[PDB]
Amino acid sequence: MIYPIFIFKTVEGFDGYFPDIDGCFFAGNTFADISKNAEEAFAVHIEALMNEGFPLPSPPKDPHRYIDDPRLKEEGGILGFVEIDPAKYESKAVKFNLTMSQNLLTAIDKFIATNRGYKNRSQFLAELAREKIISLE
Amino acid sequence: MIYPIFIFKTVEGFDGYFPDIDGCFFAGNTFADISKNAEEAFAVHIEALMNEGFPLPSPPKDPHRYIDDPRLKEEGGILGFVEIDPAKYESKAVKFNLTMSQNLLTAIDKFIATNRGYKNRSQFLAELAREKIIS
Amino acid sequence: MIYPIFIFKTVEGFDGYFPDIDGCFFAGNTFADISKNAEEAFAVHIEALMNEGFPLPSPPKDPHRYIDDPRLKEEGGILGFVEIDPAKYESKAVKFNLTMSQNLLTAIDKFIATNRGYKNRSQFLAELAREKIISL
Amino acid sequence: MIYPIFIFKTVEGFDGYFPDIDGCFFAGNTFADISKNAEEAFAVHIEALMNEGFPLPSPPKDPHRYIDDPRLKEEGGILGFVEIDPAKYESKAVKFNLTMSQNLLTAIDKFIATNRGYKNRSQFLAELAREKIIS
Ligand SMILES: [Cl-]
Ligand SMILES: [Cl-]
Repeated sequence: MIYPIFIFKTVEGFDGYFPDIDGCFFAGNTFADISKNAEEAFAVHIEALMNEGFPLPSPPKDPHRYIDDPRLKEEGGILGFVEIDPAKYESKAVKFNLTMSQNLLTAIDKFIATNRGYKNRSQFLAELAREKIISLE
Repeated sequence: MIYPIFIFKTVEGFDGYFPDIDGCFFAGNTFADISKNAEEAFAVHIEALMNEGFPLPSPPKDPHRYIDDPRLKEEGGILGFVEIDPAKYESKAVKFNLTMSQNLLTAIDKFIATNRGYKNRSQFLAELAREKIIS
Repeated sequence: MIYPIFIFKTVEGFDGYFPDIDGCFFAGNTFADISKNAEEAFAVHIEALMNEGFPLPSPPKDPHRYIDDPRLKEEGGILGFVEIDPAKYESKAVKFNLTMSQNLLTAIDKFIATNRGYKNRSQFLAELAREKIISL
Repeated sequence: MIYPIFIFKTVEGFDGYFPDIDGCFFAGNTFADISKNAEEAFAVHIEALMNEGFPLPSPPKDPHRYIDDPRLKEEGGILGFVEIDPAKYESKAVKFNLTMSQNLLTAIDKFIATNRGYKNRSQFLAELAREKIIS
């Protein structure tokens, strides 16, 4: 899953933050350091959490949000992208059972096969579940 | 069982609906998408309907006698036949299995234990999928 | 995958054919029968073609070709769908090797990650293969 | 290595290109789409170029100096950084494994006996792979 970052030049190096996550500043000197430095900052503030068993936040969907942000249009900020694998931060898998009506299951399966933004039922219902609970809106 | 569908060409593919089912339009691009997206609109609408305790539509007697239907020549349509399996739309309960991370499943539990106009996992994820698959 | 069939009301019930498949006629008495009578007509009609190691043709793609087909507005045909698993018919799965430049393989991965109508390399490259040889 | 991209708000989504790679533009709908679609346009363009033995592009010097580009403010855009690994785009061969049915496979093989602008399976499959993604 891909999270947004703003990157600013600074005199020796660059400093940046996750606009959608307070208390996540980062820095470094060559631009080749950005994503590495960033995820590490991300992971540090977050280890507070899911040693408590908390979930990764849902990543944003709307691009206009960021293309209209004044910090990018006028104050010289630069958009960047940190890619994260949830399997790495989230623990072991859990397999479990549900019951619902056939016609609903059918409806869901037919929805996934036409949308194709979804590889299976677990991914689909997991995606729907992480945003109701913890969205970055 | 057979429900007929009307299929109209559309600049970027096709356009369609069910003559027997009010409010059940579909569309797509490829040939494959005709049956697949029509059955999708059907499954969805027929989930809306029985979520809310409405009566389900039946298939018509002589589906083929839609050939002579006016709204079919008047526009430039053809007739289609989708075969739907009645077993797949029964409201019989059915058990299935999902995999996801511990963290997510714990949060779903805490959310449900707290915000409960939700008794358990199944109806939470069910209410959730209903809102999404809708249009 | 999904082949097109044309379907005609008769006095006895119905009859039809795969309009993209020469001489593959089928019929039956109720409409309940349509999907299985057509697939069995199918299964035999092309049985010759794969002792001879031919592949199933590719499901067409343009829906306009079909919507405007004379046989469907004019003579009163009814369009229908047969869904055909390629697993059976063609001999079993066989695993092999390829080489190509890392570049291109990278580009392929990303076209698949970005259009996700394909699933994986095997499905993506199989579909391209099938369509160069068959088309119509 | 970092390539700067100009990103433009479009009615439902975004629009964009790489100021250091002529002819490499991209578009999409969601935010994930941004870096994804951009690296994909890059991978495809980079393949077309070296396919036809053109000079490959190189990441510019100070990519941050682009925030002051007339091509950006005169059109309402923003600047983003895509990071790209050099290794993924080397020209050297790599081998891998594919799984498909015998009839298909041998259908290909005697399609590697006739039109021989197609010499072996890998070349054949790459030609069609190329044809497809150049679009
Ligand atoms: Cl970045
Ligand atoms: Cl059918």
